[PDB]
Amino acid sequence: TMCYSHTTTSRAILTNCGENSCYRKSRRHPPKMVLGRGCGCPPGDDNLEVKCCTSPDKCNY
Amino acid sequence: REDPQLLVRVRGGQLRGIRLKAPGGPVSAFLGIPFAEPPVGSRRFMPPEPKRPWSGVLDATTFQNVCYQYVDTLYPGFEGTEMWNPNRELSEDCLYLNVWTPYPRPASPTPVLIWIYGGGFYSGAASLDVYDGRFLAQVEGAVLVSMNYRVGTFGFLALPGSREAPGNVGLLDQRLALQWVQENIAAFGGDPMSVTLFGESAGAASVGMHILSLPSRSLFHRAVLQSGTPNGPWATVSAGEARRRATLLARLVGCPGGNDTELIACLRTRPAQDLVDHEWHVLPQESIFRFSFVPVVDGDFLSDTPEALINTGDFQDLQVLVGVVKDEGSYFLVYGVPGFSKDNESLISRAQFLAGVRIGVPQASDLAAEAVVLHYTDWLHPEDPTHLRDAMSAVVGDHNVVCPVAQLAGRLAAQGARVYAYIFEHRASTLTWPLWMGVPHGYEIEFIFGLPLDPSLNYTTEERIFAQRLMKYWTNFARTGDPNDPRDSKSPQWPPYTTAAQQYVSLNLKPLEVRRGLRAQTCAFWNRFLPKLLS
Ligand SMILES: *[C@@H]1O[C@H](CO)[C@@H](O)[C@H](O)[C@H]1NC(C)=O
Repeated sequence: TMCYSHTTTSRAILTNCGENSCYRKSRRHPPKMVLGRGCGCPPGDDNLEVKCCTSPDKCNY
Repeated sequence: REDPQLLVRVRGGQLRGIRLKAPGGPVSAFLGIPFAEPPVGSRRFMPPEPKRPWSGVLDATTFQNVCYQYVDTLYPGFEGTEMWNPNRELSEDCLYLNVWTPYPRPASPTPVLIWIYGGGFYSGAASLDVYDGRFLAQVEGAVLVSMNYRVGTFGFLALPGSREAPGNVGLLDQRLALQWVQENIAAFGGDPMSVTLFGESAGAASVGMHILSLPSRSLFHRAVLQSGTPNGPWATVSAGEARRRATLLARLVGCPGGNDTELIACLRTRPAQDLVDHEWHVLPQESIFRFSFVPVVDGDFLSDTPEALINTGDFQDLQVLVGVVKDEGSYFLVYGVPGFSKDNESLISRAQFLAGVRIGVPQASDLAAEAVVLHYTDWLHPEDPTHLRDAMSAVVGDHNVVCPVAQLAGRLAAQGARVYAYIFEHRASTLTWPLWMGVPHGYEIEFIFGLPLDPSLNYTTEERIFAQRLMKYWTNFARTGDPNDPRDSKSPQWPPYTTAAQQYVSLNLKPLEVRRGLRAQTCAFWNRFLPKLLS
């Protein structure tokens, strides 16, 4: 499945994560800035919120 | 070295610009001119230094790197958020400025407009499409300069009182460009005696910091502040809070206790990315419209807090143009307030509205928040989801932009300045933000710059007509100090804002309309009452 990928310093590009989960990492409390997206599902941190999906394309939006 | 029109000798050396195609003709663009030594390594957090001279002919035909910054990726693929992302590579080596002049070069000193970009002092770049001065140059014979200045920690991490991290260096980067424009704008045909600064959001706030800081005050003559001010809840922080944030960020990145010198020394071994990964975690309250590293009241650049400075300075010599858009707070809500998304109508519950007020007015006491709910609730229909949604928007916009501006307008006018005020009420037809957001923060910029003047861009005829008018007011204000007309008695006049009449105008497709009082009762609440309830 295709997903978004980026760091706190790059624009969102779309990449093939194949068959792995995707993730959306953002600041858990306001302001809820998105800190990053990519392949995998890294554990949340209560300070950083991490939501993961498995499909469909662009699901970590 | 063929078109002698694109060849220019500034004090630093020879430059070669590029001819560009506006919609009606050509313009001389001189892009990527280094105005300072790259503030990297040991220069990080330090005040900028003039660019040492160079031999040979430097290529100024392209936009330079963008200052290291956070990229807003809330909505991947959404033009609303992405039109603000940097459009060139990120680097600490980013102190370059751009100059647009008509083609050919002008035969008489033309008035100069220097643009300072916004972006909450944490993001921004003078190379974004919306700041393209090819239009102002080609259509109004404008000579326009725009510079890059450090944002985020690099531009504002401070440890007040230390020599290695004095703070406000991003504002100094701005000033250096101003100094540059002085010593060199002549070679391009710009009148160095008619400089007009103008910016939006944090840019507008910067402009205001220039008016307030004497050293910068002698490098320009007029100023325009769109949707932002130096006074206000977000443009500045106290030295105590700055130090608080700097020393906390330092802790987060492993630097290490710590005395200034060695704390900053450690911070300079840190990878740029690493600082930006922690930038958003030093804010004191859960909130929106709050940025980690902004200008600090150091008693140096800012002799006292903006509030003090605006109630006591002499602005007799000042000519200002200030204004706001219709829905100043629309999109900020979408950054953390429970219930707001660009994807739906964002209707909310009274309960959400209550939770929202704390986030939108983060420094407000339980009592203050309470007073805000009182003021913004329509007690006939206290739960209508729609009204609540709109009220939330209004809370945030009034607290952060509208009232701080009105306060500024008021204080300046009341002290000899000749102020002109406006409200931008036209929602662009191409707007990708949800219709409920109305006319969002920053969406007048395109019209002022003249982008709808580009056939290549989808717009309406009205809009292109509209654009020109704006381009006109600004440039007339730019060269005379008055937005009106050196001849044709324009039947519809824009009167200066005064404490007596408080007139201001509405910029929209319809002809000018004169109104009185900038959200007068509401800004009295914000500017006269709440501050008594928080002391
Ligand atoms: C709008 O969307 C957000 C997230 O997608 C959600 O929290 C909110 O409840 C939605 N509002 C509506 C119209 O249900």
